[PDB]
Amino acid sequence: NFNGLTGTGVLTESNKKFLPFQQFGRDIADTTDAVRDPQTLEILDITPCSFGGVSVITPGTNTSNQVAVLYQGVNCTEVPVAIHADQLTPTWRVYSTGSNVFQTRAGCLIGAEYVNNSYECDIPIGAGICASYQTQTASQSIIAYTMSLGAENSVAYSNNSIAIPTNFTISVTTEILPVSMTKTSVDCTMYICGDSTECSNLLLQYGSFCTQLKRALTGIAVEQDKNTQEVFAQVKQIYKTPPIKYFGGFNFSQILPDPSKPSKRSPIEDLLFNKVTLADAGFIKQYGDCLGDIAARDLICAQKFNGLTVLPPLLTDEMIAQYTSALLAGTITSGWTFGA
Amino acid sequence: TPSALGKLQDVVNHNAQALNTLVKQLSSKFGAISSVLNDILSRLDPPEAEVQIDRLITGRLQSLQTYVTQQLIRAAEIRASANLAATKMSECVLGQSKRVDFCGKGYHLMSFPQSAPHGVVFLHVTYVPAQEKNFTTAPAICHDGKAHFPREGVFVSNGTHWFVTQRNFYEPQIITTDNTFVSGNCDVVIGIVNNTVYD
Amino acid sequence: ICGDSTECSNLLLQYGSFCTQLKRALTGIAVEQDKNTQEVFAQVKQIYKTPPIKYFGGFNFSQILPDPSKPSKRSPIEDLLFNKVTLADAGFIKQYGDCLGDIAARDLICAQKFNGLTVLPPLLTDEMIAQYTSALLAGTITSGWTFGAGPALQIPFPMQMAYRFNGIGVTQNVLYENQKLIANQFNSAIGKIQDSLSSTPSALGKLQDVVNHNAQALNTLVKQLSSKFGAISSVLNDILSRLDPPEAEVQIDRLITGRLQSLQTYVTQQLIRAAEIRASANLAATKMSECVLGQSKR
Amino acid sequence: LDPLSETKCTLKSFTVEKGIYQTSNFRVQPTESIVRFPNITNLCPFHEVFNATTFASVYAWNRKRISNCVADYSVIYNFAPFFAFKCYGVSPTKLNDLCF
Amino acid sequence: FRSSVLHSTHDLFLPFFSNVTWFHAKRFDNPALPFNDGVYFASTEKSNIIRGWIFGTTLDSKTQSLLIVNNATNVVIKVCEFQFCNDPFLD
Repeated sequence: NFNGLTGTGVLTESNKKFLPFQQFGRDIADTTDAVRDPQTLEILDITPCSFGGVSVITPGTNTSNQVAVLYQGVNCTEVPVAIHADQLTPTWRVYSTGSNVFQTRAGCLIGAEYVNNSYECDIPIGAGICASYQTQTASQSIIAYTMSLGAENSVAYSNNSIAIPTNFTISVTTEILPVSMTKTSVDCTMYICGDSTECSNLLLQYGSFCTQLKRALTGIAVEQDKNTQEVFAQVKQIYKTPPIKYFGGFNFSQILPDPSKPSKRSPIEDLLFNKVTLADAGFIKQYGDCLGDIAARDLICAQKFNGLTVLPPLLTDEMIAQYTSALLAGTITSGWTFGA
Repeated sequence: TPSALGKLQDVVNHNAQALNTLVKQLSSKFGAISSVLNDILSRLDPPEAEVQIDRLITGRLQSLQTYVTQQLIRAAEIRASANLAATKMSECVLGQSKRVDFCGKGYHLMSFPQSAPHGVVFLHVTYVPAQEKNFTTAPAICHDGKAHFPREGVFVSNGTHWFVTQRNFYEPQIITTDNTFVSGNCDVVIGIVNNTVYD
Repeated sequence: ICGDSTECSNLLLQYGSFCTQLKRALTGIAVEQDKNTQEVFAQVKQIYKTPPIKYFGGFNFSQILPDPSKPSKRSPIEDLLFNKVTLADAGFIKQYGDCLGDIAARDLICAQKFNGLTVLPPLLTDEMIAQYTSALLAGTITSGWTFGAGPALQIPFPMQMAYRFNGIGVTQNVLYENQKLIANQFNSAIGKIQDSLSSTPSALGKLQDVVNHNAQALNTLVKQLSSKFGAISSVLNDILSRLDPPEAEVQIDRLITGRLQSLQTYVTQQLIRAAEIRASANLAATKMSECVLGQSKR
Repeated sequence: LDPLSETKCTLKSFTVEKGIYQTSNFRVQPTESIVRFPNITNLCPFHEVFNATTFASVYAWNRKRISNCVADYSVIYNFAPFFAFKCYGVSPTKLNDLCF
Repeated sequence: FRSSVLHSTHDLFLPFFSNVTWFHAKRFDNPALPFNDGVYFASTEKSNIIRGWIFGTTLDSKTQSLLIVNNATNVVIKVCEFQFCNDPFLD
C-alpha cells in the first residue's frame, strides 16, 4: 500500500527508468505492475505471486482411492508446494515427498512413479506422458509412462520379392453414429417469471428475445426430424423379407426382425435399445406421477414445472425398425439394384 | 462391454445435463437480495422491486441465450454426423464403395444397418486376407524375344517355376497367351526374366 | 474476473454455474483437439520402419523420409514446414524467472498467464506425429495400399507404381518402358516443392491464421480488463479503497457482468472455431485414408 | 481434506470415474506481511479554513492550495454538526486511508 | 509509464503538416495573437530574448489577466488586473 494502491504482488527492484513526474506504470490491461516508492526514489515492479492450475489424476473410485496431483506449468525443482501451515488455502492437502515427483513439459506431476516401459495411453496427461493404475509394481499404484504408438514392425522390402495371401478372413466391424438429439422447448414467461403478475410486464419491454429463442428451438426440432428422415427413409418401397430359407449358408437371424418379441426388431437391436437409457423420451406423463413420491431422481418434474419440456420425435422406434428391416431385406434379396 | 455405445450415451447425457444446469440457474442471485420473485415483491416496494427483478430477468435471459447457443452448436455437430450417416447409408448399404476405411477397415463387401436410439449402427462386412507367403516376382517375361506383361494378375515364382496369379489371392496358373499380352522388346524392362510361354 | 480480491468472488458465486459451464466447454475443446490429431495420424497400429535406402526403381524419397542427421527425426521438408509456422505459445513449461524482468520484449504470454489465461500443451508431441508420418510413409512405399486394409504385403515400388497406372486406365507396359522418365519427373517435382515452400512464405497461411486467431482472441480478452463497464474505474482494488462496501457492490457488479460477457463471447467463438477445425480434421482424416492408404477415383 | 474429496466436490458426486475428469482448482500464493509505505510529513493547516472568523464572498471564493501535509480528516468530525457532508467520488470514512 | 506498447489518446494536440506562423519580430506594433484552445510556442534563439508571455481575454484592467515572466534566476506567475499597453515589453 504505497499511495492507496492495494493489491498482492512481489517487489523485484527492476531497472525501469521513470521520469520525475511519473510514479505508476500500467500494463496492457491497465494493471499497475511498476510503482515508485514514496520515500525512496527507487523503482519497484509489482509481479503477482506463484499462480497456476492443478489437476488431480483419479482412477476409478470402485478400484482405489489413491490419486495423483499435477501442477500445470510448474517446475518440480523451484516450488513443489513449499508451505508450512500458514500459506495458500485453495487446497488444504499437501504431498511433500515419497519419490513421486516427476518433471514433465506439461508441468510437475506428484503421485506417480515414472517407468521406462511403454504402454497404451490410459489417462492422458500431456506432452506424450500418460498415467495408469497398474498392479505390477505385488502392490498396485499409479505409474507414469510414455504412450506407446504401436508395435514395431519392419517390412522385408526387396526389388524382386512380393507377398500374396493364401487365405482370407471375413471380419465384421461396428460403427455407431448419432443421427438425432432430444427436441426441447422452453417457455419464456414460465422460466423467467413463474406465474408472477408483476413480472412479464418488464420482460415484454426487452423486445423479441422470447420469440428469437423460440424460433431457434423449433428450428432445431424440425431439423432433428429431417436428420432421421434423410438417413432411414432413403427408399420408398417397404421390402418384406420372404420366408427364411437357405441363404447359401448365411444366418441372418441376428439382424432380421423377430416377431417373437414386440416392436418387431432384431435381437441385436434389442440389446442396443437396452444399453442407452433415455432420460426423457418426450412421451405423455400423467399429472399424478409428479405429485408425491418425489424422493426418486425425477428431475423431469422439476424442469417441466419451469417450462422445460422435451418433445417426442416424429418417427417412433417402431417405424425406424421397419425402415431398417426394409433396407435389410432389400440388400439381402436384391443386392444394390434396389438402390439405383 | 457396456462402453460400446458411449457416443450415443453422451448425446442424451449432454442434453440432460444442459437442462439440469438450466434449472439450477433459477436459484442464483444475480445481484438481487433473493432468488424468489414472490419474496422480492412481498419485501420491497414496487419502485425498488423493479431494480431487483431486472437483475433476475437479465440473469435468466443470459442463461437461456447460453443454453440456446450451445444447442445450436450441438445441432450442427449432430447434423454433421447425420449427413455423414446418410452418405454412409447410401454408399455402404445401398452399394459397394471403393473408398478406403469408409465402410469399415479392409476391403468392404457389404454393410447392414441397425436401428439405435438417437443413432445408427452399421455392420461393415470387410475382406481381410491372412497367412500370406513370400514369392519371387518379375515385371515381364521374355520368351519369343518379346516382353509379356500380365493382363490382370502378377508373375510369381515358387523357386523353380513361374506362374501367374491374382493379387488378393494365391491361385497360380501356367503362363499362357490369353493371360498375358506382348508390348515391345525385352531391352526396355529392367528386371525382365526369361521363361517359356504356353500356346 | 476478481484477480486475488477478497471482497470479490463472493458475489460471483451468486451468479450460479457460469464458471463451471465455461470450464466444461474449454475442457471439451481440449479433449476434442487431441481426438482430432489421433484420428488423422494414428490410423494404423503398426509402426513400420523403412528398410535401408536402396534403389527404389529410380525414385528418390530422401526429401520425405526421416533424416537421422538432425534431431526430432523428421524430413527436410518437415524441417522447413516447422520453421514457417511460428507458435506464439507451445504450452510447454515456462520458468517463473522468465516473466520477472526483461518485460520490454513482446512477451504477451506473461500478461495473459497473470490473469488466468494459459495454453495447454498438446497430447501428441511433434516427435510422435513425425513417427506416425514416417510409419504411414514407410508403409505405402514398401507395401502400397495392402497395409491399410490388412497385413503389410511387401511389393517392389516399380511394380507397385505400375498398378497405379492400371487404376487410372494406363497399361502396365507404359511404365516399364518409361521407368527412367517417370523417376526423373518424380524427383524433379519433389525438388520443386521444397523450393516453392522456401521461397514463398505465404504457402502455410492457413495454419498461420489458426495460431494468429487464437493469439488475437487471447490478446483482446486481456484488453477487456482495462474496460470500464459503467464503473468509475477498471481496478477492483481502487473501487474498494475509494467507495464503501454498500456502494462498491454496485460498481463491482458492473465489472463482473462486463467480464462475464467477455468470457462467454470468447468461449462462444472458440466453440465455433472448434467446429471448423473438426470439419477440417474429419476432412483430413478421410483424405488420409483415401489418398495415402489407397488410390481414390474421386 | 484430500484431492479425491476436492474433485468429488468439484464434480458434485460421491463417485469419480477414471481420469482427471475436471480441473481441480488453481494454486494461489497468499501474502505473509503488509507494507504500507506512504510518505513522511507534518500536520495540515485545517484550522486556517475551519477555525476562521470570516470567509470570503461567493463571487470571490478563495481557493486554498493544500500540499505537503498529513491530512487527518478526523479533526473535522469534532466540529459543529454539518448540514450536508456528501462526497461525490469517495466515502467520508475512506479519506484517511488514501493519498491526494 | 508505458514501454513497447501502442496507446491511443484523445486530447488537444498539434495536427501534423499544419501551417504554423513564423514571426520575425523585427517590427513592433504587432497585435496579440488569439488563443484557440491552446498554442504551440517554439523558438531557437540563444540570447534570452523571449522570456515571458501574457494571457487574458481583453488584456486590460477590466478583466483578469495571466502574467508569466521568466527571469535569469526565478519565475513569477501572477493573476491580476494588469493594464497591458499596446506594445508590452520588459526593460
